[PDB]
Amino acid sequence: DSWMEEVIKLCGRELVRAQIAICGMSTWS
Amino acid sequence: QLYSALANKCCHVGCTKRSLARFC
Repeated sequence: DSWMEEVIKLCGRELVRAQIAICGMSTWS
Repeated sequence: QLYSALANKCCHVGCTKRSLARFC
């Protein structure tokens, strides 16, 4: 993971997984 | 919808993790 950038190619539930992960792991600036 | 736009975008070309970050 890298909150400065990251470009992913996900879909559906994986996309939501990435969302849940990204928005939950926002402890890092 | 905005989520559907993101959904299609990431599924086609991709999107930034920062982009899903602003959506959640």
